[PDB]
Amino acid sequence: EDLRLHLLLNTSVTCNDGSPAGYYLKESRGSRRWLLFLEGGWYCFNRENCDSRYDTMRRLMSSRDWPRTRTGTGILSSQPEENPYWWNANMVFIPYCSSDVWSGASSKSEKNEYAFMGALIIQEVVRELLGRGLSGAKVLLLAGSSAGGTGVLLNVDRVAEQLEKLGYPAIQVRGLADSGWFLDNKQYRHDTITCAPTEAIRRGIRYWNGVVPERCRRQFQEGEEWNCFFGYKVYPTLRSPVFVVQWLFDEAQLTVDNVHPVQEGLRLYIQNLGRELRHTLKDVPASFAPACLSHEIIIRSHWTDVQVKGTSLPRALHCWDRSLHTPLKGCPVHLVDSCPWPHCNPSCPTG
Ligand SMILES: FC(F)(F)c1cc(-n2ccnn2)ccc1Cl
Ligand SMILES: *[C@@H]1O[C@H](CO)[C@@H](O)[C@H](O)[C@H]1NC(C)=O
Repeated sequence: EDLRLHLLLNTSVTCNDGSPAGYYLKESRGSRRWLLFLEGGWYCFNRENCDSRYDTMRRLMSSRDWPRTRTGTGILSSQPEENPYWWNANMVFIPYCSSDVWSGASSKSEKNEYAFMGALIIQEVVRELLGRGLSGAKVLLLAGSSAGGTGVLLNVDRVAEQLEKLGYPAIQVRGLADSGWFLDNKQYRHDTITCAPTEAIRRGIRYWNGVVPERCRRQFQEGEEWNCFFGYKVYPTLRSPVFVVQWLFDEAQLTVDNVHPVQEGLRLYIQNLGRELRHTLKDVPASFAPACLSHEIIIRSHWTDVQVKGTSLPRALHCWDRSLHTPLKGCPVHLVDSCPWPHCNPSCPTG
């Protein structure tokens, strides 16, 4: 259990129920690389569906029952056999306890039953880590899976601005967004369960006092900031380098699309979803998008097994690092499958 819990010293920065937020840390004294990982786990967007989440997903809304340690897995592992990419880095796991896709800036108060502080949690973790060795870093990689991957897209440029304003312009801030690149597409068939993500995010932003990156906000303007939660719309507005990992047939995407022998209508729907996803990645130079039906990858212990065009994700990330020192021979960073059906790639996770 190699990462140790630290609750935030600023106890005004809280989980949904007012308990302090926090982070799990494993330092690597001989390293100037820092990996800050944002946990996922959907979201809630009104009193009734947040109350239900508090009953059966309470660790996603409160720190009162968190364990003192967590084991680092996948990209958070310190063993080179499990993590060829960054096994020697300083490792930070930030639990998701704000239910706001890491976008909120609202406290619990006489008018708010819950606090939605995801964007402030990230900034306060960064602030407190500067005193624990981050001040010496060369690279800060903000990574995340699922809602945490969307959280990377929403917060990577604000972390860069924070460090510049605090006096640390030499720390290179980068993002790694895993399974958080969603499409606001037409559902296959069309309350909490009946609310499409565009409408649920629109309501969430108001409930959370949600915030989005500045350039994206200026493009879409008031009332339309929900657009910035969709990767293909927010990514072109970002200045920090961001590596995008996305299954072409993501299970959470299919869930919001109301998809579960496949006949022609659904066959064409699935094939068109894969084609649309591949199209949105055409101009993303650092990306890894295998043709599999799955969800999340980078903190799985067997994350090294999947390959696109014969290149694994830890290798692609290493090639990305090299590229950030014109292309590299045999060290690709843009890896998007072209085959049109789940598991047409033989290295897909077996389940
Ligand atoms: F696809 C959606 F629904 F749009 C989407 C899905 C999530 N999600 C799923 C699991 N964890 N977070 C978050 C934001 C968005 Cl935008
Ligand atoms: C604590 O965090 C709050 C909320 O982000 C911030 O406004 C304030 O500057 C911090 N206060 C203290 C006492 O650290």
